[PDB]
Amino acid sequence: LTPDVRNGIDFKIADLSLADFGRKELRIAEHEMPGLMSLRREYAEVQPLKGARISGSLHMTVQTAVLIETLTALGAEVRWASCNIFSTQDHAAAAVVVGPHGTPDEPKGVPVFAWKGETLEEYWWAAEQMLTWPDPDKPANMILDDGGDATMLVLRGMQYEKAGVVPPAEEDDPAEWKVFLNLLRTRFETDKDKWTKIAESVKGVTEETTTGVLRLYQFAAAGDLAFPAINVNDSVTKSKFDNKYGTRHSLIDGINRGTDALIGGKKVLICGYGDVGKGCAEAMKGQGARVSVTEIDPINALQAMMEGFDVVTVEEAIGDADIVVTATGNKDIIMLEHIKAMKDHAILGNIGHFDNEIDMAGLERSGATRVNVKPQVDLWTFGDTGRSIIVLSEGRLLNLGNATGHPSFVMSNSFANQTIAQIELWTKNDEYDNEVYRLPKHLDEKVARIHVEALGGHLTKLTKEQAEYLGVDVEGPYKPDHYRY
Amino acid sequence: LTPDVRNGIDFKIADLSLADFGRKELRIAEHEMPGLMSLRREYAEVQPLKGARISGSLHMTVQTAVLIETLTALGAEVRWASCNIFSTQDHAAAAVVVGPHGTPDEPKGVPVFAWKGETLEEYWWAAEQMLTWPDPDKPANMILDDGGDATMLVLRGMQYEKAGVVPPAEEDDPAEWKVFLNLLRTRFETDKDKWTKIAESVKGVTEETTTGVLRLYQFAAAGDLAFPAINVNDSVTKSKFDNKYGTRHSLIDGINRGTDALIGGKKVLICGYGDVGKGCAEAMKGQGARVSVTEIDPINALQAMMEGFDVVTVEEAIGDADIVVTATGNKDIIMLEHIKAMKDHAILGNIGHFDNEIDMAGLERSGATRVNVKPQVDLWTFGDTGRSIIVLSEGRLLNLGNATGHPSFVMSNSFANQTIAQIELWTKNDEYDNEVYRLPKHLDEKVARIHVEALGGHLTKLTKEQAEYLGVDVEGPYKPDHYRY
Amino acid sequence: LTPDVRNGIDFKIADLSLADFGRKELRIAEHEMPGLMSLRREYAEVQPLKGARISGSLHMTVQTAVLIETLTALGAEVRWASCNIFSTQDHAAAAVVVGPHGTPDEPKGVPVFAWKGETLEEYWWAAEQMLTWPDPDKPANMILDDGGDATMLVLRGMQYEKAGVVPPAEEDDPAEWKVFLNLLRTRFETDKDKWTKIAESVKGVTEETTTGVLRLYQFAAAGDLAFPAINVNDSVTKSKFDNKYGTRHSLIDGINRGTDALIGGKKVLICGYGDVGKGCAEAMKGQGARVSVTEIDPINALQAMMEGFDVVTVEEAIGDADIVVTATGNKDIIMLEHIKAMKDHAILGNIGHFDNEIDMAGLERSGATRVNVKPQVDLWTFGDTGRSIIVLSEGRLLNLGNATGHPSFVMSNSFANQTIAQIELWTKNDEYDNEVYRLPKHLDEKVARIHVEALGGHLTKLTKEQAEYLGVDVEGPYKPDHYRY
Amino acid sequence: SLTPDVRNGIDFKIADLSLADFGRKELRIAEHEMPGLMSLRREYAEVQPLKGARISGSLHMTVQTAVLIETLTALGAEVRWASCNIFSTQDHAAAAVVVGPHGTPDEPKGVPVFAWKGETLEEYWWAAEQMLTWPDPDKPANMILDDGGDATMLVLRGMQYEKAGVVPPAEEDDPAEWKVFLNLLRTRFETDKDKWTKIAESVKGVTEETTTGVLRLYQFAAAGDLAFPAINVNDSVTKSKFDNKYGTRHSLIDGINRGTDALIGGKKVLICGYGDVGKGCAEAMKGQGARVSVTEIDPINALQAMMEGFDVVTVEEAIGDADIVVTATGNKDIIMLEHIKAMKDHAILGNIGHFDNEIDMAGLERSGATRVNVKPQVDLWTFGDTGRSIIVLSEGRLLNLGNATGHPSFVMSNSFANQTIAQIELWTKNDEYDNEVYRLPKHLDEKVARIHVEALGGHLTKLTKEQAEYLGVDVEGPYKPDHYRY
Ligand SMILES: NC(=O)c1ccc[n+]([C@@H]2O[C@H](COP(=O)([O-])OP(=O)(O)OC[C@H]3O[C@@H](n4cnc5c(N)ncnc54)[C@H](O)[C@@H]3O)[C@@H](O)[C@H]2O)c1
Ligand SMILES: NC(=O)c1ccc[n+]([C@@H]2O[C@H](COP(=O)([O-])OP(=O)(O)OC[C@H]3O[C@@H](n4cnc5c(N)ncnc54)[C@H](O)[C@@H]3O)[C@@H](O)[C@H]2O)c1
Repeated sequence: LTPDVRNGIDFKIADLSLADFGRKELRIAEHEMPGLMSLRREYAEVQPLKGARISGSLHMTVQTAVLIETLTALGAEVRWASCNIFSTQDHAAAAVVVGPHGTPDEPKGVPVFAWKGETLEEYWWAAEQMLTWPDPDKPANMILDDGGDATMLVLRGMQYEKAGVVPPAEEDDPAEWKVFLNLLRTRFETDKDKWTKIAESVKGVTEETTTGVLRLYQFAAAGDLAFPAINVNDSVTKSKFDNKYGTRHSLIDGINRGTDALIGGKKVLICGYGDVGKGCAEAMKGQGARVSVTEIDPINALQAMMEGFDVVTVEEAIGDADIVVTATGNKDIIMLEHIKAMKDHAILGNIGHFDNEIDMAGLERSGATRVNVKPQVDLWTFGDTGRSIIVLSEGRLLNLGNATGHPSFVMSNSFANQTIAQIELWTKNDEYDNEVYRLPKHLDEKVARIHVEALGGHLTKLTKEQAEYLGVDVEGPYKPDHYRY
Repeated sequence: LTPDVRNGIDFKIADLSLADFGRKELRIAEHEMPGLMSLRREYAEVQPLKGARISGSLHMTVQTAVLIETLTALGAEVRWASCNIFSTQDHAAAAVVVGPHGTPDEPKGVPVFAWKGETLEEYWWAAEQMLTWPDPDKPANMILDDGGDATMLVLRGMQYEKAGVVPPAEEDDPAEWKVFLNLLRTRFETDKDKWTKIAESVKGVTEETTTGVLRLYQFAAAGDLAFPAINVNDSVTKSKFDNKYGTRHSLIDGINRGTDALIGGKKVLICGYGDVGKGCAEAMKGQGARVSVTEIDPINALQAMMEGFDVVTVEEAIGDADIVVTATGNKDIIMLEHIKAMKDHAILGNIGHFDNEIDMAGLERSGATRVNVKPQVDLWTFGDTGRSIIVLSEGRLLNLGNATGHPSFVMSNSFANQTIAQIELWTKNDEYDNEVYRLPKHLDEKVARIHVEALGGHLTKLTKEQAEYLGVDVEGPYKPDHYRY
Repeated sequence: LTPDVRNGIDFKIADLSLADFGRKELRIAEHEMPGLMSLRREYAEVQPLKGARISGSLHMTVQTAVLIETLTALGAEVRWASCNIFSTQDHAAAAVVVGPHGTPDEPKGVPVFAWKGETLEEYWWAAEQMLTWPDPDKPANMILDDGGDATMLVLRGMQYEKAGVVPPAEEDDPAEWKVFLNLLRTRFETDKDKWTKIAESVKGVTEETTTGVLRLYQFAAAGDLAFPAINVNDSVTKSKFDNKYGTRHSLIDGINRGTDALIGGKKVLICGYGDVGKGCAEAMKGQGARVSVTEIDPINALQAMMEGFDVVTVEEAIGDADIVVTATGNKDIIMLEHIKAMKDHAILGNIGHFDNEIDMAGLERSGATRVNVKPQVDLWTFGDTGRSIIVLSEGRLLNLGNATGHPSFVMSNSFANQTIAQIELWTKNDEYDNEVYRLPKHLDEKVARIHVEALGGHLTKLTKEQAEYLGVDVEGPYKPDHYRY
Repeated sequence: SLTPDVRNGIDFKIADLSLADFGRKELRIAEHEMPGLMSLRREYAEVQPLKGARISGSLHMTVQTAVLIETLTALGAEVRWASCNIFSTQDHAAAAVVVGPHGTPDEPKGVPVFAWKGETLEEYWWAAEQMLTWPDPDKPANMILDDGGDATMLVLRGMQYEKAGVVPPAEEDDPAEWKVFLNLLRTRFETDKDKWTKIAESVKGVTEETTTGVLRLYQFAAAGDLAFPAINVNDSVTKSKFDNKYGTRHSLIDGINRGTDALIGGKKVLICGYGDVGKGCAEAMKGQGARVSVTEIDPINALQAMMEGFDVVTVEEAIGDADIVVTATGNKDIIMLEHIKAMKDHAILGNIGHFDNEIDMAGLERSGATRVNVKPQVDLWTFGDTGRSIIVLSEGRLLNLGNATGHPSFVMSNSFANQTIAQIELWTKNDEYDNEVYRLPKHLDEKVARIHVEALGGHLTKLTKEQAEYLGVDVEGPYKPDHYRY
C-alpha cells in the first residue's frame, strides 16, 4: 500500500486509537522489566546511542515496545517492523507510534510498520519501509534483528545488485521466497544501488535468535558477512532463560488460548530438546502430560532420558500423540505422511522457526479441507480417514501467533542483552571486524544480577580468602569461559 | 429488560450471530468429552429424561453447552442461566439457543439467559427468567445448580411468601443481597405464591460445587430442604479431578490472559489447600514458582508441607507475595489491611467462591483509585503508599472470568456425574427423601472407565481368584465406602 | 528354640550387646517423633493404659521401639514380635529388651521375640511366644497388629478348638500356611482351650495396615470378630501420610541398599496406584525415572494418567522394565511367566504384602539358579534364556527387608494413631461392639496439628464469623465425614 | 610405620582379602550397568592401546572404580591404586581387585591396591606414596589418573622441595592434613634426594576427574609448574552434566538415608552452591518433597535457582531453622563454628563437595562441643551452653561416598568412559600435547553419550542429507557449536 503520515512520523499499523490501552500495558511491563529500566537510568546522562539509526525487526509486542523506548531513551532514532506475520500486538504498535507524550491525532513516537495478520506481500513491504530511512544521505546505520530477515534483505539485496540481476524463483521454492525476490526485482528496476548503500552504511547487527545466528554463520563462512555481528542469542542470560524458561511459560499460553484441550494426562511429543525443547517439555510435565522427545544429538537425548522422557522418532510416536510440538530449528520435521497418521483431533504446532518444521505446503495441496475456527486456529480434515487435526498459527510460532510470546520479566533479560549489544557495537565499532561475536561474561553477569535483585534473592559475598582460593575477583566473573551452567 | 423470542424460544444473550463460531467449538468439544458422548449413545432410545423441565444455573461455557445438549438428547426440556456475571462464553450461549439444526433466524435449541459481563441486577433478572417456565401449570420440576443461587432463590423465595413479607435490606448488607432481596420483594407485590409453586413442583436438585453443597447442608439442618438433593461435587470423579486437575489447568490460563507476569521464580501465596488449593499449588510449582500456603486445617496443612510448601499466615507472607490466590470457599481472607500491605504491582485474584474471599467492598470503598486495564483486569492505586495492585475479575472466579474455565476433558467428568445425577432423581424419585445424597460408587467407577479408555490406558482385569482374595466383584465396585483415593 | 531370661524378662533376639547402638538411635528418633513424645507428656500422670497387657505384632524397628516405650510410659505391659521375617532391626530390639535404664546384664525393658532373618517356623514360634503371657490367669487383654497375623492366630485357633480338630493342609497349601497349621495342631494336644481363653480376655485389636483391615472385614462378614477392632490404617493421618509419603521415602532406600542401579532415566513398572503405589510412583519420578502404572480400579487408574504415567498391563510392559515394584496388596501380580520375560539384570521387588504378589514359589520351583549376592539380595538365572533378574528380600516388603523402612517422623503419625486407638479401646471399651471401627475426625486433626507445629508451619485460626460462615467450631473438626483430603 | 602385604608377586594393603567372592559378585552386576566401559573393552581389545602404560591411580576404591581398573588392564596397562578419600573405599571391592577375575585369596591374580575404608591421615598419605612408588626403580609411574589432585600434588610439591633442597617446616596454624603431608616428604627426603623429580620426569600425563582437582591443575599451570600434559576430564559434557548433577541427585539421598532415619519431605533443606553438584542436590531434595533454599555467589547460578523454585539466601539468614544443611561449593569456609552454634537441635550437617574445609571441622572439634559416635561416619555433636545437638555426617568429608557408596554404576559408566578415553589419547598421542590443561573433543563426548542413550533404549533421529546441510553439520556429527552449553 502506502505509509500513513502524521506529525512527522511515517508508519502503518492496525489502529492508532489502541494507543491508550497499549500505554497502560507498557507502563505495567516497565515494572516487570528491571533489565531495561536499570539500563535507562544508567545511560541517561551519557546518551550512548546518539547518532544511531536503528532499523529493528523483532515481534511487535508490549515487551519490544519497552525495548524500543529504551533505545530512544539512550539517544537513538529507530524505525521498526515485526518478524512474523502473526506476532504483532496491535495495541503495542499503536503506543509506540504515539509515544509516551503524544495523542493519536498528534503522534510523538517512532515509525512502526506492523499489524497482526499480514500476508506475505505485506510483511516484506513493511520490512522494506523499516530499512529505508527518509534521507538518502543517512541510511540505517545499525540493525537489531530476529531470525535474520533484515540482514538477509540487505545482503541478498546487495549480492543481486552487484551481479546486475535478481534470479527468477524456481517453482519449488517457498512462496515467501517468490515474494522476497519480487520485492528486490521490482526495486532493482528503479534503484540499482539501494541495498549496497544500506549495507556499506550499517555498522553492525545484533541478532536475537538461534535460527538467525545460524544464518550469520553461513554468511561469515561464505565471506559475505558485510558488517560486525553480535550473537545475543548465546548469552547465558538469553539462551538459558528466554529460550528455556520463556518457553516453559508461553507454550502453555499458546495452547490454552488456541484450544480448550486438557494438557495433563495426554500424550505429548516434543521435537528437539535444545533450550526451546527443554522448556516445552518441562511445562508439559508440570501440567502432568505424558511427554516423549525426539533428538538427533546423543548428548541432548541423554539429558531428556535423565529428566524422565522416552526418546523416540516421529514415526514411532506420531499416531498416538495428542499434542505435537516442533522445536528443532531445522526443516521438514513433521511431513504430510506424518500429519496423515495423527490421531483424530490431535494438535499440531511449531514453536521453533518460520513454517518449514511442519510441512505446510504439502498439507495445503493434499486435498484436506480447512475450516478456520478462529484467528490462528484451523481444523484440517482428511476425507479418506475421517480424522482431523488442529493446526496452530499456520505452522508458525504458536506462542507468539496464538498468544503473547514470553512474559515481560523473561524479555527483560533478552532485551537487556540487546540494548547492551547495541551500545557496544555503536560506541566501540572500531574494535570489531566483520565476524560474529558474543558479549563478555561480566556483561552476562551484570544482567543476571539485576534480575536476581528484582526477585529478592540475597547473594553471598566472597571473603578475600575465598576469592583467592577460587582464583576469582569478588566482583566477578566467577566462571571459566567454557563454563556451561 | 425484556427477553427475545424466535421460533418459540425465549432467550437473552450477547449476540446470535456468534453461533457458527460456537458450533465449531462445540463439535471440537464433543470429541474432548467421552463421558457425555457415551451417555447420549446409551440412553438415546430410553429417553430417561422425557418429561423433565430442567432449570440450570451453571457457567454458560462451551463445556456447559455440550452438557445441555446431552440433557436434551436424553429427552429433557431445559432453560439455562450462568452462575457468575463474568463466566459466559457468548459464542457458546449463541450456539445453545440455535441448536445443532437451527440458525440464528430460526433457532432450535433451548432458552438461555446469559452474557459475559452482566450487572448484579441483570444477573438476578436472568436467574428468575431461567426458573420461570412459560406455562403457570408446568413450572420447573428439576434444578441443576452451581453454587446454590437457583436453590436459594426458590427456597428463600418461598420462605418470604410464607412470612407474608420480604424483609428490608440493612444498610450493611452485601450489594448482591440487596439486589437479590429487591427481586423477591418486587415479585411479591404482584405474585404472592410464585416461589412456593416452583418449590413444590421441583422434584430434585443436583449440585455442582463445594460452596453450593455447604448451603444444601444448612438448609437440611434447619429442616428447610423441600426436595431431594444430589451432591455431585463429592463424586470422586468430580472432587478429585475437576476441583484439582481442572484448576491446575485453568489457574494458569487466567493469570496468562489477565497479565504477562512471569510465574517462574515468583513468590506465590495460595490460601486454602483443599482440592482447588491443591490444583493451584501444583500448577504454580510446575511453572517454577516458589509457593507457600495458608491453611486452617492441620491435616490439609500437613499435606501441603509434605509436597514442599511453607505453611504461613497472610499476615506474615502478604508483603513478599508476587501473586496471591484465594481458594478457601470462606469469606474474609484478604482484607483491605492486606491489600495495602501488598508489593507494588502484585497480582490479587480469587478462584474459590463468589466475591467475598477478597474484601472487594472495602477496597472499592477505601478511596483507592481504579484504572481499568481491559475486561476483568483493574489496577488499583493507593495515594498513601504509591503502590498499585492488579485485581482479576473484580475478585470473582478468575479462571472463568479472565479465561475459560477448566478444559473440556475435565468437564466430561463433572457433567457425566451431573447427567447421571439428573437421570437418578428424575426416574427414581420415589426412593429419595428430602435430604442430601451422593452417587453410588459403581457410578463413579463407570464415569472414570470411559475416560481411562478414551485416553488409551489399559485396565487390568481380576481373575476369579484375585476378586475372591480381595472380596470384590471383578466388575467392581473395588473400594470401601470410606475410601479416599 | 527356648526363650532367654534375664532380670525376669523372657525374650529372644539376635544380640543384646547392640543395646547401646540401639539406645542412641532410639533417643535420636524421639526428637523426630513429636506425636508420640507429646502423648507421653499429656497422659503421663493419668496412666490410661495401666492394667493393659498388650500383645503386639509389628515390624521391630527403631520407630516401633519408640511406640512400645510410649505404651509402657502410659502404664501398659507389653510383649512384642515382628510381623515380617526380615523387618527386625536387631539393635532396636536389643534396646527394647534392655529398656531406657537397663543394661544387657540386667535388662529393664519388655519381652521381645524378634530378629532379622527368621525362618517361617521361628516366625510363628515367636508369634505364639508374644501372645502367650506367663500367668494363665492373666492373658493378653489387647492386641496391636500389622497384617493381621496375631489376630488370625487367636481367632482361627479358637475356631479349631470349638470344632475339636485342626485340619490337614493339602499339598497345595503355601509353606507358611502349613507351618501356621502345624503350630496350632501341636498345641491342641497339650492345651484344648488356649486361644478361646485369649479371645475372651482380649478387649480389642488395633490394626495398622490395609491388608490387615481386609482380613478383619472378612472376619466380621463371617460373624467371627470376637472383639472390637480399630482400623488405624484408614485414619487420614495414617493412610494419606505413612502409606504414601513414607513409601516415597523408603522405596528409594531399599533399592539403593539392595543395589547400585541408577533410578533416573530407567523404565519403572509400578503395579497398583493406591496410596503405597502413589508414593512409589512419586519417588521414581522425582529421581528421573520413566514410570508406567498398572491397575484394576478405573478411578485409581485415571488419577495415574493425570499425574503423567501411562496405565498399562504387566503383559505389555514387563520386558521393557528395568525395575518392577508390586503395590497392590493382592496375590498373583507377577507370575513365573512374567519373570521369565523380564530383561537381563532387571530388579524385581514387592512393597505390598506377604510374598505372593510375586510368584516366589513358582520361581523357587522353576529350575532357575539362585546366587545370594548379600542379605535380602539374590540373582536368579534362567538356563534357557540365559537372563538373570535381581530379587529383593525374597519377595517380602522390600523397604523393611532391604532398608529400615519409613523414616521416624512419618511413623510418629501412624503410631500416635495407634497409641490413641489403644487408649480408646482400653479405657472406653463399653462403647464398642464386635465390629470394625475408625477414629473420630478430631483425633486425626490432633495428630496432624502436633506434627505441623513441629515442622515450623503456622495454622490460621478461624475468626468467630468465619467459623459460622462454614458451620464449624473454631477448634474443629473442619470437614464433612465423607471428606477425602 | 606400616608395611605392605606381598602375595603371588602382588604387593598391597587392604582390609580383608576374604571379601573377594562377595566383591566379584557385585563387580559382574556392575558390568551390566556400565556399557561405556564394556564398550571400550570390546573396541580396543584387539589393539591393546595402553601397552607400556604404568598407571598410578588415586580415585575412590569402589565397585565402580574396580571396573575402571579392570578396563584399563584389559587394554594393556599395568596399574597401582589407592583411594583419594579416607572413608570412600569399599573393602569388598578392593579385595576382588587384588585377586582378579581368576585368582584366590591365597593366589591373587590382580593388581596392587592400597585401600581400606576408614584410613587415618597417616595411612592415607602412606597408601598414596606406595601407589605412586613402582617396584622397579628403573620403571616408575608413567601416567597418573587422579581425583581431586592429591597424587598430582605429591609429585609436584615433592619435586619442588627436592629442588629447593628442604621440605619446609609446617606452621603452628596449618591444617592437620598439611602437617601429615609434609612429614611424609621430609622422612623420604632424608633417605632419597631425587625421588619425586624422577617420577615427574617419567609421568607422561595426568587425567583429572573432579572440579577441585582441575582448579588445582589450573593453578600449577599459571605457576609454570605443570610438569606434564593434563586432560581435564571433569569438564566433558557427559561427565560434568551427568556425573556431577544427576549422579548427585541419586547418591545424596543414599548418604542421608544410610546415615540417619530422617524424613526429607516436609523439612527445610539448605544447599550451599548451585553449580552442577549443587543443582543435583536440590533436584533430589525437591523430588523428595523438601522445602529447599539455596546459597550462591554467582548471579547467573542464582537466577537459575530461583527459576526452579528455590529461595536464594545466605547461610546466616537460613541456618537457624534448616533441618538439613549440605555444602556443595568446592570452596572453603562455608559453615563456620558460629553457624554450627546457630543450627536447630538435631539438625543435619554434611559435605558433598571437597575435602574437609567447606565445614569448619577444625573449629568444631576445638569448641568444647562433645562428640558421641553413633556408627561409622555418623557423629552427634552437643553444645553444653545451648543443650542443642547437630548430626555430622562423615566428619564433614564426602557424604555420598563416606556414608554410602558413591554414584550408581550407570552414572560412573559415563565418567570412567571419559577417563579410559583420556588415558588412551594421552598415552598413544603424547607428542601432540604440551604441558597445559586440555579438554576432550566434542565427538568423543558425543560417542560416550551415544553409548548410554542406546543402552537405555533411546532411539535417536538420523538427519537427511538435506537436514544436515541446512544445519551445516555432518550426519555423523558433531552436532553443536563449541560454545554450546546444553
Ligand atoms: N518461539 C520462541 O519464543 C523461541 C524462543 C527462542 C528460540 N526459538 C527458536 O527455537 C528453535 C530452537 O532453538 P534452541 O535455542 O532450542 O536451539 P538448540 O540448538 O539449542 O536446539 C535445537 C535442537 O534440535 C535438535 N534437532 C535438529 N534437527 C532435528 C531433527 N530433525 N529431529 C530432532 N531433533 C533435531 C538438535 O540436536 C538441537 O539439540 C530455533 O529456531 C530458535 O530460533 C524460539
Ligand atoms: N511396606 C510398607 O511400608 C507399607 C505401608 C503401607 C501399606 N503397605 C501395604 O501395601 C499394600 C497396599 O496398600 P495401599 O493402601 O496402597 O492399598 P490400596 O488399597 O489403596 O490400593 C491397592 C491398589 O491395588 C490395586 N490392585 C488390586 N489388585 C490389582 C492387580 N491385580 N493389579 C493391579 N492393581 C491391583 C487396587 O485397585 C488398589 O488401588 C497393602 O498390602 C498394605 O498392607 C505397606
